[PDB]
Amino acid sequence: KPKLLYCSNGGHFLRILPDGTVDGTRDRSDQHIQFQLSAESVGEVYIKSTETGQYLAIDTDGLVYGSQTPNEECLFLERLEENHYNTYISKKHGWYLGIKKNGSVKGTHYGQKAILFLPLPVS
Repeated sequence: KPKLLYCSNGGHFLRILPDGTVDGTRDRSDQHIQFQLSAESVGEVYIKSTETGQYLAIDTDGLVYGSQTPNEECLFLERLEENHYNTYISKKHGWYLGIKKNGSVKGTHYGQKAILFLPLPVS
């Protein structure tokens, strides 16, 4: 069951374009906003594009990008927050996935609205 990942901050859906660029879009008719949250172990997920097969990754500097292989920085810890939203933290670096109000996506610290996502199963 594929999911949209909707960020409540600026109301953007997480998107990974086929060139590896990651951003947020408000357009839910976009073909690159569906993801499989493949589990590695309890509470750990990959964020994998259903359209392109790419894996979401965050580097040491907080740059968020799409990788064609699951590399050493593609694994996230998924946490249900008491506010009904989920957060996704980089297991390797400790950056939270966040989408800013302008739709840019980058590594974020806890406490910012950018880190809250609602996974929305498709169909």
